[PDB]
Amino acid sequence: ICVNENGGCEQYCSDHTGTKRSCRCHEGYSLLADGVSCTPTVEYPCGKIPILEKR
Amino acid sequence: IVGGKVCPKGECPWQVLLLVNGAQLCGGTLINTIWVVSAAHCFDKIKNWRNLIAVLGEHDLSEHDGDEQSRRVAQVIIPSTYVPGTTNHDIALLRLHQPVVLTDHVVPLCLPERTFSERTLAFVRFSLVSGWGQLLDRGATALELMVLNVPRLMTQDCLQQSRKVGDSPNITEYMFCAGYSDGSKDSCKGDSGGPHATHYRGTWYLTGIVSWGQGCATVGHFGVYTRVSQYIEWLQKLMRSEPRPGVLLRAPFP
Ligand SMILES: Cc1cc2ccc1[C@@H](C)COC(=O)Nc1ccc(C3(C(=O)O)CCC3)c(c1)CN(C)C(=O)[C@@H]2Nc1ccc2c(N)ncc(F)c2c1
Ligand SMILES: [Ca+2]
Repeated sequence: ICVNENGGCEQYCSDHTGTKRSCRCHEGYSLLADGVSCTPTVEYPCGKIPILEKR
Repeated sequence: IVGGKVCPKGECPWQVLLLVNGAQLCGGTLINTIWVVSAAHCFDKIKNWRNLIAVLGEHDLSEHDGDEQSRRVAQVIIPSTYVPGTTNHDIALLRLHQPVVLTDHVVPLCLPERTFSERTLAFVRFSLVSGWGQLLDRGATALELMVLNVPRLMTQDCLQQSRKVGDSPNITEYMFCAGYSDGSKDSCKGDSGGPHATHYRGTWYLTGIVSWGQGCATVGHFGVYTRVSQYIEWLQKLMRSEPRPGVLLRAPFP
């Protein structure tokens, strides 16, 4: 599943035994209840530009 | 950087400037508060290992605006497979002596997981390359941080689209081509070690390191970048390791 369109994950994807897939996030992010989206948990998450985010 | 534009202040907040004895050496990428990724070749000629400085939050080299943060480089980690004066395994992992403080102007770039990088990021066509390198081949270096959008090529396509010049190094599985063959846009030697950053679903990730080429923005030639996805496990294991006496460390690769 992870090979195709990142398994629908916003960030990381792990394939599991069968048709199971688990999305994961980089440190400073947490996974939303949709099981695909990553939301920042810290003030300065990696790979986000604050001057652009604060617009 | 040739044929790009000034990166608006704070829009490349992971960019690092490396200095030796106060002189411009190379670029780098901040990946957390204490670790910087650069190019191994940047350290081929260092003798004064104790005068190596990393500057974060830098934009304009002519003025101090208070957003800059300087840190001594405590450790330079290079793969055992890298040979000085050559091209393969062109990566260095730098430990800062004290962490940088994250601010609107100093933010790390995401170091991605290998699977995500190979399966997804490797297929994002355009990415950004940045630095205070040459604005023209045989020209002056930039006083303001520059950025350029470059398309990535499959290696077979890079070899086919390039001018068949003698004594030219091979493009290995530890590299990738990106840029243009028409001589208009490229990163330069002064940008060495700097980020090749890829945007995916609202977040930026480290995919390449400004590594080498055959003259800046030379017709028939693309820029060559270290393929960061090959080094994820090597980098992660080293970031969990204790510091060792002495600045330079050669670490086994894989
Ligand atoms: C690894 C390598 C780097 C470079 C040229 C050749 C080689 C190999 C073959 C031989 O290996 C070398 O030449 N090694 C080497 C070692 C130390 C230095 C430093 C120096 O300034 O002497 C120390 C700090 C960099 C230097 C080169 C300077 N220099 C020419 C470089 O950095 C240059 N970089 C780029 C980086 C990106 C380039 C791009 N996208 N489009 C066009 C270019 F042409 C580019 C040149
Ligand atoms: Ca400045």
